[PDB]
Amino acid sequence: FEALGIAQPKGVLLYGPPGTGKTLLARAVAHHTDCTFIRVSGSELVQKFIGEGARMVR
Amino acid sequence: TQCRLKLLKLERIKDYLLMEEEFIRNQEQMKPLEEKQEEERSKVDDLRGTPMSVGTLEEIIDDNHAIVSTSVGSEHYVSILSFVDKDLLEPGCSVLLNHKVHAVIGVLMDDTDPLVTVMKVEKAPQETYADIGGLDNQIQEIKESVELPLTHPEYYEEMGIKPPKGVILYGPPGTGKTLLAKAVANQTSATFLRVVGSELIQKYLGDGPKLVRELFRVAEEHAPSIVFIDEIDAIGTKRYDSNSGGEREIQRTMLELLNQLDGFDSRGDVKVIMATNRIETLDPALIRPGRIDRKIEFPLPDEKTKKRIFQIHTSRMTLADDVTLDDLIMAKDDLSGADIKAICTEAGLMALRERRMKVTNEDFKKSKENVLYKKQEGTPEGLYL
Amino acid sequence: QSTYSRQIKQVEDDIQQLLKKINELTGIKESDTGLAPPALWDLAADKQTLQSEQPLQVARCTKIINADSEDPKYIINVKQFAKFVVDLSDQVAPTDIEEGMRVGVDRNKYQIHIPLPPKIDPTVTMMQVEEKPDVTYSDVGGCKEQIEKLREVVETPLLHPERFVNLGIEPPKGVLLFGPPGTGKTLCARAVANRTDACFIPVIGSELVQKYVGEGARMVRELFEMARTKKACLIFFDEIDAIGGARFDDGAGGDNEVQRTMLELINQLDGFDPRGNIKVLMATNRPDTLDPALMRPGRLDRKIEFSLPDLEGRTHIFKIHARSMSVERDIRFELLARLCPNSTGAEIRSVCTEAGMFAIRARRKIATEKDFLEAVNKVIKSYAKFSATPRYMTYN
Amino acid sequence: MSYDRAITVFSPDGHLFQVEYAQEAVKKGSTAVGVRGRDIVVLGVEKKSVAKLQDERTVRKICALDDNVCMAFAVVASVSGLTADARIVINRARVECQSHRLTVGDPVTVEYITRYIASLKQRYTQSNGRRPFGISALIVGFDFDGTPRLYQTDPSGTYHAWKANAIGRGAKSVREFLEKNYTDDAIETDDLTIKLVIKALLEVVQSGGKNIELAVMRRDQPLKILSPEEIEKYVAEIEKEKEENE
Amino acid sequence: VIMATNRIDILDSALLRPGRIDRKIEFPPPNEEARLDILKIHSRKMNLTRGINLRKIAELMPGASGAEVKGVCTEAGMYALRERRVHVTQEDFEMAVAKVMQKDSEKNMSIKKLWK
Amino acid sequence: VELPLTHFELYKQIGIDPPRGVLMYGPPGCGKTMLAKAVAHHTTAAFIRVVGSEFVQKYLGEGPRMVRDVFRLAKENAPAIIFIDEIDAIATKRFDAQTGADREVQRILLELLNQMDGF
Repeated sequence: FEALGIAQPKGVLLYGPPGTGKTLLARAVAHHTDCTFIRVSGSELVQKFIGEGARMVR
Repeated sequence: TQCRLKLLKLERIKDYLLMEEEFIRNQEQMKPLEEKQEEERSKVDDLRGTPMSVGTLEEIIDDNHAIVSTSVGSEHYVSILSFVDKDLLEPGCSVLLNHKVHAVIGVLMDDTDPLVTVMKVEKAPQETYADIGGLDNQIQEIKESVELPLTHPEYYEEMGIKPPKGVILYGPPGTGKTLLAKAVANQTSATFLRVVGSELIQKYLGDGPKLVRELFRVAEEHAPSIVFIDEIDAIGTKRYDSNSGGEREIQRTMLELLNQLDGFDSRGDVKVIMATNRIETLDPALIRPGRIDRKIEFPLPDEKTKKRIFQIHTSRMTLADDVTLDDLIMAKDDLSGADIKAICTEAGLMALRERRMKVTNEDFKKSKENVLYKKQEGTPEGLYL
Repeated sequence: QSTYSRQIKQVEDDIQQLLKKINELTGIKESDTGLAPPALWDLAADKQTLQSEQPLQVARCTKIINADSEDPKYIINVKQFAKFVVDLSDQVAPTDIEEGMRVGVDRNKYQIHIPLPPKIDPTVTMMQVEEKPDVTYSDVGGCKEQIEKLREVVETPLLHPERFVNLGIEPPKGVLLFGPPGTGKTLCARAVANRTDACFIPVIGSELVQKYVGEGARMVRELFEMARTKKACLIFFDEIDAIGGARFDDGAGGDNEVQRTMLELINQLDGFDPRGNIKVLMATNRPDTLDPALMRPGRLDRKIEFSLPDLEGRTHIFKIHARSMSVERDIRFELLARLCPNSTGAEIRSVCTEAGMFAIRARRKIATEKDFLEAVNKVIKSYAKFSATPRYMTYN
Repeated sequence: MSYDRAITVFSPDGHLFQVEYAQEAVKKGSTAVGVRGRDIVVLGVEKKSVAKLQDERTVRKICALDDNVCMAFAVVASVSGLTADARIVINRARVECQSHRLTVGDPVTVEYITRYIASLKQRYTQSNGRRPFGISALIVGFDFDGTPRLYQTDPSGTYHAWKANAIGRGAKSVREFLEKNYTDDAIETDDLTIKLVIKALLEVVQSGGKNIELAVMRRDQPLKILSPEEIEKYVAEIEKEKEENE
Repeated sequence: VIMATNRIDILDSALLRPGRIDRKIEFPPPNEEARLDILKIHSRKMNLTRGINLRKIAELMPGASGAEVKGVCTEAGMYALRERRVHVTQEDFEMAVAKVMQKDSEKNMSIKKLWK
Repeated sequence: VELPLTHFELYKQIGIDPPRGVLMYGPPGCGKTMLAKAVAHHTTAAFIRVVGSEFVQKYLGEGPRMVRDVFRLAKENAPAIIFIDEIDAIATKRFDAQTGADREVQRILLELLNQMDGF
């Protein structure tokens, strides 16, 4: 993509029902990549860093 | 001019040579620095020893004492140690304390936080200046406000006005409002701090105005500066109802930015370029003339402006005769700069689906449909026209 | 000359190599010593090092109950919130430590050497504070009708309480300054502050709100008291909808954290005591959020509205601003102001600023007619619609 | 029926909110130009976005209020102003136009109809529960001595006689440019009046000579609405003449 | 950043306009046809007997989750265990779907998804 | 719940994968805990009842340490059931995380998740 001369999508929205297994597959892309799974909900689910990662953009 | 350079140099030669000359020579001859000079080096080094607890200097008290709050869970009203100076401990900096008995041995660290790291954003953009075509007038307006007093403040403060600050970027979204701040920023060579307006309201209680202070304070220290505040429109539009800080949070944040901007503070060299959708959807507290001298309203981009932007993207893209610029521009209506960017980015992506590393007239024609719908869509408008 | 030039480049490396020797002798980095004041202080300093006066741990004394085993003891609660019973180190008398007063105790040996200065626990509030600021007197419009009304209440008791007692008039308390953003509540307050020449602490309430409910409240009472003690203090409370908002709850939210602090401010101004002669000014962003306790005379004797500066005011702001500026004098400064629609004070000034910029842009020693016309036609259309005032004024 | 609380109220901004929104909504629009001839007085609009799957019938911005009076409206805006809004101002003027036409024995005084137009858009601003329209109109007609007129109103009702006036795309921008275009030797025959209307419209039109819609009106004969195919022939002649000039 | 959202309304205007977000992806509600394959893979985990009735069981459930699909298989094991079979039979799946179906209906009446 | 405890061998064999945790959901009073209570009484064993406010201690640092040992007892003497009465006051999706008090709850949840895979 850097070669073609584009700028790579920042954002990806998946949308539809939460019980057509859309959610299950979304997470399956994370298992398949071996990405670290950082979950942010705009609530402090257990995230430790300063103690939130929902103010943590940069 | 040249003669001046010799004078400035004159202070500096004496500063390095004197410090070198005095330390070694004076311990050697009579008793001037001598026993006293060793004594300061040694005492501080022994007291400091192993370990040292880190603390932060909250305040300095005038009676050879200070309020340090230590990173061990206990605060201290320390006593100064012999041969350490009270008045070299900055309120910006954290100080090091001997951890056996609490006294300031010294400052080896100023320490660093993740809080700093948000304000400081480094830019080295793919599109910059002379990668934007058309809407030539709009760039000149920005510069008279931001660039000219920032470079040479001397007349502007001197005449009697406070320097004209900033610009407000509103009109049809997509004109290329974001490209413009980043591009003008390189030309002036101002330190570019980017912070979102929605990021300032967050779960934490009382952290919200403190962060806004930091944003301004850091911009000022950096020296020439522009603060591009992206999506500031966000505080106003939404009463979020998802923050534990609540409606209280939104109130207190909104005031602090005003305070830090001018206020009674009246900080200088800090231009704010505000990106908004519209300033009719923006919060009425924030908006008010006379903090931002000039407001620019972009017109709807025409067919003409559009060609110049596309020639640049064609140069950045794979080169062929199968790139057909004109056709895509013509078909579309009087609509944003963003679309020219969107047609090019979707066209490359589209190619990958095929199992082709080519971007041809076919990828473009498919791209024209999706970009046009998403952005505003012509088939509603055709009836009303 | 050529020799001299070489040194410019060089000095930077030369300071870096030398840097461990600089650090020890002058200060910062390895072995921080200033050499000028800690040297002088050194003989006094030796007393403190020898003693357990380091540590001298942050605390406040709850009660000075003395008891047996070691006779001079005090019951202290530290600022992190746990109590210790401590001893007296001989260097002060039991008289010096007093109940409710801030005190220092050791951590290694719990005992008082010197009591810690009371009530200076906010650092956050101090951050904002600049004593006696003002952009310049010329942007104000100088003496307006608005400025003069403000001086009678504000300047006059601080400068002379003598004249007050002589005539036999009670001294005033509160002035409530109100209007939507940019009508200059803060600008006028700074101008009177400088004139009276009383010490000036302005503070934003948004830093006297911090952490959770009740910590911000401690900051407001201690600050206020401290100022009250101080003879001839002027406090300009800048923009309070952050210790000044509405009072309610609905039990899906709640304004509480804000109301705890607001109420703490209101209580303190006159007090349950007669009144002092130390002045409070409040600047509020809404006249629609105020509860009646704040409004009572003796915590607010006359209400002054600085909202959308008066008919006289619009022209004075342009001419006094114009006076300072290098501008053309064949244009009527009042005509430009008059054109301005329902002008907030910030908006009148916006014309001058935009007008001057065009003039600076040319680099002339005046300005021209053209600079003024483009500025003013632009201001009337766009800016006025986009002011603070259309939205706020209807609400208020 | 009408709203109990007023849409338009005097608030501090200098005018009024709905006037203020309304000036924005004809500024951001497309070009509608009207040139005053000495044969026919001709109006034309930049956009209708014609593409050959649809036909204009009443879809026209230009609608004749009267046998010799017609007005072309530019409700037209950032995202397009409302044909719905224009039609009300049209309905009310047309009945009034015909009543005056009945009363005067020679072609209806434009003057009456434009003054009238101005009051119709103002009365909504004072009326409870209502607001003014976001149109600008080119009221055209011939007097009772046969004097051709091209008049303009803005959204709140203010009126002037003009030789030629252009609105939308910044109203000030386009109208100062129509003075340059305008010639008095270029209005002497029916095709030359029509050529001056079209030259201002070409400037930034998307797919021109199809979107361009202009109608002609005669001395007391009804409006003749020109189809875009017929208009295209003139558009070609000028678009080449214009190229030649640069 | 992967965001999952359940509407086209949760989005903000910045997310809609292209130049940073290439494409937005939509998933259909659970189909009968797709249901057969998700179910087939889970049915492999246990023994089957002569005759295909995977289609019959897929058609009957209206679903509401991947959980519901997965539950048909687990449930067939619970019925076989009670009964003390040493294999899983075709008859068990029939009883299971029907059980699972009924549980779905109770959630449907209450206006609930799979979380209460 | 009851049968894999008795005969793990039949429960694995059948085609249902080895025992994993159960989540019980519903509106208040429906007897999510009631069916769990009932079965535990009949058995007399293979059940560890832990209160979710027993994870927590007064004194900091100990609170996650408790969780590991109790959860471990189950693993050695497997199959065994760890039953938490009310999982809430710990299962918060929001922590303040600025006071020591908030931090401690956040540490119990953090241990819990880790331990769940551990069983």
